[PDB]
Amino acid sequence: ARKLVEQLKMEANIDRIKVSKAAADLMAYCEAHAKEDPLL
Amino acid sequence: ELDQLRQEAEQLKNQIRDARKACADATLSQITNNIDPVGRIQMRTRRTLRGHLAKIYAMHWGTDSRLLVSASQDGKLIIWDSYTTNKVHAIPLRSSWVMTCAYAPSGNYVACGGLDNICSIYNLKTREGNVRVSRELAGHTGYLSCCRFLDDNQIVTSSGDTTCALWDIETGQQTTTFTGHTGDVMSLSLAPDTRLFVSGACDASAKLWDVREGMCRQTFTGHESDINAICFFPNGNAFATGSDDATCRLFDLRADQELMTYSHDNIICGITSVSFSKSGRLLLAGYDDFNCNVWDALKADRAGVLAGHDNRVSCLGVTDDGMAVATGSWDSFLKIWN
Amino acid sequence: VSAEDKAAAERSKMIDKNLREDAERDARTVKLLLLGASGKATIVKQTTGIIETQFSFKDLHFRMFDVGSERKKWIHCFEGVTCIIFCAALSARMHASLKLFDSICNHKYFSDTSIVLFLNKKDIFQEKVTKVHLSICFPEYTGPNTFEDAGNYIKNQFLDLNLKKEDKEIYSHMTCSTDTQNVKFVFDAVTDIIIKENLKDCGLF
Amino acid sequence: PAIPVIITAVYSVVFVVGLVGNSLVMFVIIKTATNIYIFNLALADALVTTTMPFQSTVYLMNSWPFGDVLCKIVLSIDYYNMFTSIFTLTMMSVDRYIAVCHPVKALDFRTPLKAKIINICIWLLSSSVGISAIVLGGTKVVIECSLQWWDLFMKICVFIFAFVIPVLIIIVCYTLMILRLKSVRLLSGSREKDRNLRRITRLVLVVVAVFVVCWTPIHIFILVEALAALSSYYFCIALGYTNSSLNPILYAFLDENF
Amino acid sequence: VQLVESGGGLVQPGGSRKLSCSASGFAFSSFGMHWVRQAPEKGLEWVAYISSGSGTIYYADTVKGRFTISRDDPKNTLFLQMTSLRSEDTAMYYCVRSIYYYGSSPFDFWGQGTTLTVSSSDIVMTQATSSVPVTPGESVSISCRSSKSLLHSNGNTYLYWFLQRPGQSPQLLIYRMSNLASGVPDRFSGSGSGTAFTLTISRLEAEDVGVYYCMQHLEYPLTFGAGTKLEL
Ligand SMILES: COC(=O)N1CCN(C(=O)Cc2ccc(Cl)c(Cl)c2)[C@H](CN2CCCC2)C1
Repeated sequence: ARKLVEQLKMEANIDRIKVSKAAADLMAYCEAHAKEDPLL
Repeated sequence: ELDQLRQEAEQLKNQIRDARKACADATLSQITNNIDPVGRIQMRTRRTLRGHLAKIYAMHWGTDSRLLVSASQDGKLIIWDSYTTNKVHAIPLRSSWVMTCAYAPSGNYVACGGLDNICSIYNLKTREGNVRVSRELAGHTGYLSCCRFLDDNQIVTSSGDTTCALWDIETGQQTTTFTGHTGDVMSLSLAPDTRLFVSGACDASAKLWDVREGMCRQTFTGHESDINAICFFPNGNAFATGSDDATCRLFDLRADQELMTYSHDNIICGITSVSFSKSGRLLLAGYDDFNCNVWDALKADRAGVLAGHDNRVSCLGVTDDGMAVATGSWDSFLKIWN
Repeated sequence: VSAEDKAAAERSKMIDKNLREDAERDARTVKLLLLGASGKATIVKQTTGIIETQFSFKDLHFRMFDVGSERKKWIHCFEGVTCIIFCAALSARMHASLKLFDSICNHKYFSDTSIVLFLNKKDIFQEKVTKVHLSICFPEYTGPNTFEDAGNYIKNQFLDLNLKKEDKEIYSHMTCSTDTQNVKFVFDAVTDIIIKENLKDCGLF
Repeated sequence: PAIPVIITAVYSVVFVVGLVGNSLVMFVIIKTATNIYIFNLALADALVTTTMPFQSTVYLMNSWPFGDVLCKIVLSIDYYNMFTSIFTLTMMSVDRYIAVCHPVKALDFRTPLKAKIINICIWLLSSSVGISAIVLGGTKVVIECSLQWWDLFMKICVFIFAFVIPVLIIIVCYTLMILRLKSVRLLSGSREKDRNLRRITRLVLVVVAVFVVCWTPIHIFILVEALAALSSYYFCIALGYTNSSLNPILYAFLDENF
Repeated sequence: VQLVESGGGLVQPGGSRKLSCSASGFAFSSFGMHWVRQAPEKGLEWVAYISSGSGTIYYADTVKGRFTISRDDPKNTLFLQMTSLRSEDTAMYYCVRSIYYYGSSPFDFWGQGTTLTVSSSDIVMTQATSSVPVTPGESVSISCRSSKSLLHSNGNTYLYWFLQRPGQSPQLLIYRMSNLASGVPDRFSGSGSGTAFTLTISRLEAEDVGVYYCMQHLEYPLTFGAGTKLEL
């Protein structure tokens, strides 16, 4: 269980940005390359 | 102090959940209800490929987006010219139970594997006019489920022994073993910079790994069944999962939690293959209901249905330039859609 | 069309011819899948992965595949095989065999896939039946300690365990030691499936 | 006494039914040997059933009010398509017998290429009869359109190679097929399986019975004319047309693959 | 990979002879096979072609009706039967392999060739330059001209470059332009369009002296051009 708790501790101490920032990044990537998408 | 260790693990999981909930302040539907819908995109079968005489289980596109490799149950690995329907190569395999196939980015090698627990690397460019077995990577304990190339000498594989592996092809040795999953790892996807990769398993979880470090950075758990497909967003900072619970889920790596779920009440069937489009706006998911569906990634609305396969669609891939989507099903047929 | 493209099309036609002749050569083969808990090695000719055993009988080629949880991950590979040879020890374990037959004979892909069920270790079961009563694992027998009656009872909860017994058929055969008996039994079974497939293809059935 | 009205109304009904059935069949065909044989039988039945006017008008007005090109081409078509349909039924029976009683080698024998070769050979052995008809096609003097001991030998030959050998093959192949399917597993000791076996037996006896009772009186009438007037002959021709009308139904609508 | 030719010698006019070529080192059955010819003091000339599996047979106009091309795949041998020889057939015969698909390298290996001595429309490939001096370490440009545009509708431009060293069989440098053959140093480049074509050597060495030949593969009978000879 030592490996499990070490992995959980390493996962907990992680820099997490706001979810709205990630969603806005996805919108920016989609809109910046929408003209170069020949399926939509 | 086994109970103390269990309590510490539970407290760490609770802290992770609390941090993830604190990161959530606006659902993506709220920020996405303003954008215009993509409409009713209809794709037609521009090409059909005949010659396989058993169930097709895998395909992989090329970097040139014209050469295709497909694996079937008759022990056959066929390299096709997508434009002219010509078969470039018909490689006979030692084992007929192939479940995955890959095409090297340089175009000189093709990989295959399956129930034989061996990743076979085939050289396509020889002084002789034949395709020869270049390597037989062995060391996995369970069935080989997915293999993806990084370069001509490195390849990452996933298996049913709950591990992912990195191989130096020339030495043919286990460079790095990736450990931490509980269930069978079913699919792999590689980042555009080829430094990180994500694996989905049968323990209803996905894991992000550093190729150069051999450690698991993040674990994502949203589903409730076996995850069968995985694919990065074209950004490389997000990915999408599909499972047997008739549900797709888009996760973001920096937000460290699920951002969107794609599901419908009418859709009750497993998911076999998920891939994105070039811009990341469009998600394509193959199902067990004999056809494929096309979701909008920024708003979970089923934009389209690709139908025409007489059996379960087993694999699907999108070209690098994004001008073709090729699907392979159990009716021994490949179809290129545009 | 260019000369090189014409020659490429001719090469593709040659590959088509080789694929067709390979299919014609391989169409005389029967897909058999061997499963069990327990005598899988006693039926082959009476981390590696699969084990392919190829044997010929009366102008039929047969290929048995040994694949010895979460068995549903690779079970779609055998969704079109001709037959499943299941092995079970009368002198076994029994609960595990019943659970495996639960998972196999009621599976989604094997609703119309025939089962040839072997009840092996008959001498061991004959020695064990007189010593240990049937109540060690199934305390509902309340019957004679005869070897034939014990075998007939243990055949149930295996053959009566299936559902939808109108489409598929389960064949039962105590594993003999006369060499060419079990292979002849499997030959007769696959002949039955081949007759059914021919009837369906002709469309009169 | 009101005979000629109904006995040509039945010809009109037979022509309509045959045309409708032959148009309905082969539409979904536009991969298996049975489909090829069904298509060939459909073509034979269509070109048999298309020959309504050249006998309905003959029985209407006792003459041959058509040119002498007709009195050769129509008769060649008649003999050709009659032999084609009969031999196609025979080959379907042999195909079923091979598929059941010889299951291991039916995998190799029942190739679509082999079925096409057999169909082409049937076409050639019917074209021989067509050539024999087109050579001897000639009118006589009312205007009776026929062929001019050679007639007796021709009738004996067409009876031998058109009724008795095909019906014997039908009987033998189907009785061996049924006797094999009675002893086979998956159709013994149940309810739905026995129902399917009885359905197979009923369909087989139906097709053999309709063949015999609907191709026998015309052959018997021709052989008794060889070594209240003509109504029985025209009725025998009526049953001869009903056979070609009814075969596409029994071989397409009662087949599960169509 | 070896293609060893046998046969040849002195034949009187009107005679017959059979040339054989043994292939050792590659899958002979999967390669289309060509017979090419060189007059003793002149350039190259196509003679015949046999497909993989002998499905397609093609001949030149001069050898038509007199020459037969065949192959024995289990014997790994190629055959040319020559009847009614004239005095214009005194030449050295090379046997060439060529596998055909988009991205393959046709005409990539050539045989040694055998000498035949006898006693007593078509796309014209033009190389006006001949016998041009070179200096080691410099850059050499070789021009090539055609009569029909070699750019097909699929984007493929069918110009092939070959190098006949003194006393050596021709090599292959470029098969389609800007596609460099295997075993060739990265100083050879090819560029052109339609009628005009250029080969560039950035820094030639002592092993890059010889005669450079053009070939069109757009349509048969696969005409070459009179080469450009490099001289130190
Ligand atoms: C032993 O049976 C024979 O020999 N048959 C030879 C063909 N048949 C004819 O009646 C030919 C004929 C004669 C006169 C005229 Cl005007 C015409 Cl149009 C046609 C007999 C009956 N048909 C009915 C349609 C298909 C079979 C059978």
